[PDB]
Amino acid sequence: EVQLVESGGGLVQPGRSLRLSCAASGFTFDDYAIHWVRQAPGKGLEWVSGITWNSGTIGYADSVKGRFTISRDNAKNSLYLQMNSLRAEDTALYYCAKHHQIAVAGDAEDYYFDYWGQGTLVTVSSASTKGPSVFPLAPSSKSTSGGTAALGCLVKDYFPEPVTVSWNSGALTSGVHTFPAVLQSSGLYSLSSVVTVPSSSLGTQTYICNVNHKPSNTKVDKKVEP
Amino acid sequence: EVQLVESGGGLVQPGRSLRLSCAASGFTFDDYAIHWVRQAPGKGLEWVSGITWNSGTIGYADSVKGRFTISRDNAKNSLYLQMNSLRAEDTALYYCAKHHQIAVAGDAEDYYFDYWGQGTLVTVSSASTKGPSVFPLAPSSKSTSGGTAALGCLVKDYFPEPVTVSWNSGALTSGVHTFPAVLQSSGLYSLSSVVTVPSSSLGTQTYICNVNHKPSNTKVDKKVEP
Amino acid sequence: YELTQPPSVSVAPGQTARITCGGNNIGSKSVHWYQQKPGQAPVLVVYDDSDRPSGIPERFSGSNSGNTATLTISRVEAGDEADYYCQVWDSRSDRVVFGGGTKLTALGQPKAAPSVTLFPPSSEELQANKATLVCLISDFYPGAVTVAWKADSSPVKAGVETTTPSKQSNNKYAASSYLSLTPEQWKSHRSYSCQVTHEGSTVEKTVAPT
Amino acid sequence: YELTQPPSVSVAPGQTARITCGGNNIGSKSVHWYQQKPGQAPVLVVYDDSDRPSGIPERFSGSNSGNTATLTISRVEAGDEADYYCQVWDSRSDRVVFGGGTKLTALGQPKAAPSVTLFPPSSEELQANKATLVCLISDFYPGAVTVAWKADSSPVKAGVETTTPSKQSNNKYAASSYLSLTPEQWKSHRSYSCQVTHEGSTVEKTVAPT
Amino acid sequence: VYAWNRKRISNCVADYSVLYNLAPFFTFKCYGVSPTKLNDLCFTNVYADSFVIRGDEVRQIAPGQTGNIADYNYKLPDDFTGCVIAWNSNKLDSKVSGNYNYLYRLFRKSNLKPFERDISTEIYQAGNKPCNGVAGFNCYFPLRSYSFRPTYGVGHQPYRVVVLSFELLHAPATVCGPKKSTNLVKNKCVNFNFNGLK
Amino acid sequence: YNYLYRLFRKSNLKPFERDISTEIYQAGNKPCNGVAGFNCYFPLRSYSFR
Repeated sequence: EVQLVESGGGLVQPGRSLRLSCAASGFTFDDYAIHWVRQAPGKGLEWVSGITWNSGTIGYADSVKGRFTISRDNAKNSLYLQMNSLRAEDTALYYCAKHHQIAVAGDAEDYYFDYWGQGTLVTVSSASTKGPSVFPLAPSSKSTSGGTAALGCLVKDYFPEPVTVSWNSGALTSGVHTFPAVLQSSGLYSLSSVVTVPSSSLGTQTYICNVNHKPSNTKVDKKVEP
Repeated sequence: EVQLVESGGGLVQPGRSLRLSCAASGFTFDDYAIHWVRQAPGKGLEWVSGITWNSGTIGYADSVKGRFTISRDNAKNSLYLQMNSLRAEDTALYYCAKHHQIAVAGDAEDYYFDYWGQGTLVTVSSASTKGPSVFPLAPSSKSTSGGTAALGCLVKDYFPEPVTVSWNSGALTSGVHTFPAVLQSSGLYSLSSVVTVPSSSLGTQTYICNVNHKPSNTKVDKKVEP
Repeated sequence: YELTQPPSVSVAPGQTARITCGGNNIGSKSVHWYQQKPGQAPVLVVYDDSDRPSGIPERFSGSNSGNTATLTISRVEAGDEADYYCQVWDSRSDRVVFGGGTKLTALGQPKAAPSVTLFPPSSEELQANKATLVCLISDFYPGAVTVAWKADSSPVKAGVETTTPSKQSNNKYAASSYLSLTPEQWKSHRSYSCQVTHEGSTVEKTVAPT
Repeated sequence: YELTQPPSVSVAPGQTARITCGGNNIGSKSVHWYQQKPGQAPVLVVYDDSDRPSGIPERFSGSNSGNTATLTISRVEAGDEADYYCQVWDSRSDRVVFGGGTKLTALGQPKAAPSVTLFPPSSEELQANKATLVCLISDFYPGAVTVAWKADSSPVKAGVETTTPSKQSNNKYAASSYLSLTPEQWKSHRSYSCQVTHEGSTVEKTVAPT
Repeated sequence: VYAWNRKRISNCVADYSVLYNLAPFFTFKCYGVSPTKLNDLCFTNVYADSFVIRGDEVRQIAPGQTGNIADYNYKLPDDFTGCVIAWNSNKLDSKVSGNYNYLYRLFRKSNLKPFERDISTEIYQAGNKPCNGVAGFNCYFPLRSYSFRPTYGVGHQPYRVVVLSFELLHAPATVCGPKKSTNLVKNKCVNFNFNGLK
Repeated sequence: YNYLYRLFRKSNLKPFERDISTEIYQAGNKPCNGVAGFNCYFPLRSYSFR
């Protein structure tokens, strides 16, 4: 139904500017308010700004005034948020939340979110983007049970973490344990995944680990072999 | 010693502007802070603004921001206060208070008044200024004690009340009971004074009641006769 | 900030008075006080709760403890009745927060009989139509006095009157009265007079019946 | 405004939980709640303390009385462990005041033995110098696990490690480990291995000694 | 004033009489039409453009009248047919909660095209200098806003301004007049108007 | 508004001279009468400090 796809986000130097977008799809972008809310990793959420059904600003927070400017475009059905003079305390997952009520004319100001999205990791630091390094982890011949053998990728050496792993085309929603990354005392991170990988008799997956990284755009299509 | 004479004040229509001045004399107008503080009749005082020893604004109240602008002139030794967009709640006695300390460089912000003045009645209404009417109250021949007979003036029909009564030249500080004015259900007021007035044998006062009214400037020099 | 003061505190001239100013967390910021005689300019009293200016006697004292600043005045007299204000800085808002002052009144003062003074219309007004007959009274300590007019030897109160409230003057209340509703031919008959009725005995005084 | 929430509230899956959000004078303004699964998007729960959205079962309930809004969840299960937030409007400041969410954790869940999975270095890396030996472990309920590395059949911990904390995944904790301080000639001898030490019993798994 | 909403109305019956029921001190200046003859012509689509322009700049919101706010935020050609309403709301807009809630733009590299919105994000350029997305000399945010404190003069209070556009294209019988009734009486031979028959 | 800032005047300021003024600005041909109307506004346009 509602598909609040969010675009725009990555690694930027402190003091620069960027443009965030949130293309709405599923409802009418003329009768529902959509706001912006960030969420620091494991440190709760924080409301940034918001706009009502019409072109109207409902306010900002106590730390984003003068630097952030939100704008609404009802013609293209997309909400935009401008960020100026980004600092070290602006690294969070900015979400694109909608509103449940239709915001009738004569009522009381009461906004509560109903539809949420995924968010874009907007990291602000002095480091630079690094290219990922996918490696075909060997599915060793240790065969005790049916699907005891497993193969995956060894993505590493990447500062931002908008990591999305695919196998064939963006499918095979079966058991795939994508382990979270970790800062290896150098700012970089490391990604890995584990699949079922049953008995290999030319009747298995295509052995492909597509890794998409926006700040380090590069299409890796390397295969995995035992 | 310190003579903080205040000039500027009268009846003005709501929405106009005026300039207030406070000429300092007695101290050095380069090391003492002078502020502005109003006082509604019988309704306490209220701080307006202030300036430190140098040209520096120390803030305003919660109801005069954007309308009032204070300025300091160290060359002419006078503090000025500009008032824009006056309303009905701006009728009070604006005083010119100094500061006790010398405001050394490295200290904590702590301002307390030490020398006060007299203030100027700044009335803001839709009425117009009226000319006073001095009358020579007859010192009737009722003679029982020595100074039982008394003569005075009967100033009336005046909307503003910056009334100052003189007898010979701004002197004779003896017993003179200047009764306060009263709004006679029409906006006007009435002034009167009572002197000792001993036995009149060509050895008494000059029988003169000089009344000065700034919004209705007129020099009345009418005499009083039995 | 916001300071809260008692609206009125009265005490006999035998003991001390208790004037307090409390807030939210006013325990460290300096507390300054002021005294303003009625009609005159505000004078300075004990400030910073630890010292007094030059001229103020030792009778004035102050003390602050946590959330209460007490201006302890010793041996209150009749000449000490004035409007006392307390000052604070409140650097959080960059202002000077005042408050509703307390009207210290020494309770238990001797009475004072008011003297009425009649002033007939002047000489240079009968040619015109002014009608500003004035009836004055002297000073008196017990206020709340009602001036009853006896126009043409009869109670006439429907005319335009003033009835000003008693003001302050050297610790003595005083007022005035104006009632000349006549057609400006006030010299009709029966000695148009004026009366003053105080609490208890009343004073009477008339003018010439002309 | 400023809302205050308990940092963490745990309860056995036999009774109800007590999540409260209190303020200064939040007795009339609407109180909205939110639930966010770890990793996923925040879902909507009972709002306005008087109704629930479409899809939320009857187990979720809310109530506000004076200065306390209680999100009374009935029959808490394992799949209900998430980060619960409460929302307020505070039209006095024109904002949306959130607060530190509460980590509801159902206490008293069965144990889960973690399974270790060894992944030797890949084939297309010996020509270069990568040194990214990875030792992985499966899911497990009891967190706070210490991964002890046995490099060259000897305790070697001075190398560059990661030791990532256990994260959340379908109500099961999991982590990883990376230690390849070798000169990239890891095929020296004595079967460079990996060990995982959980609370109680430990799991062992090695690789080929080559 | 740079990001103004544009509401598209559909088939309905617009009563142009509740416009003068709001708070006093509101303008009703029209261009090419009149309020007395407003409910006489038929229009296909009417567009409402809301914007918070205030001060002594409502007089220059007109065809062929430039200024400081209608120069890079809103431009009207010499064919505007509508009435502008600029009632003042100094009770629910001017608050101390936030002064930068509203925005305002400034000069641009070129004049705005009439009836076009210029939602930007990029920072202004002086013509020859590197900006690099920083706030330095000759490179600053052209979205210079103003404050809204409930103590300003009459010429700086929040003014809710909304203009109406009246188009006329090849469309069926759209919104035209609220209604017209005359309390039909049936007793004699009189004229009648039954939705067209006269 | 603790600090202030002025704007264009009827003439350029003389070097090293202070122009403390109260008079509201004048557009050249209009009655001001000390009110805040069209073409008669306070030239002391200040800015905020957040």
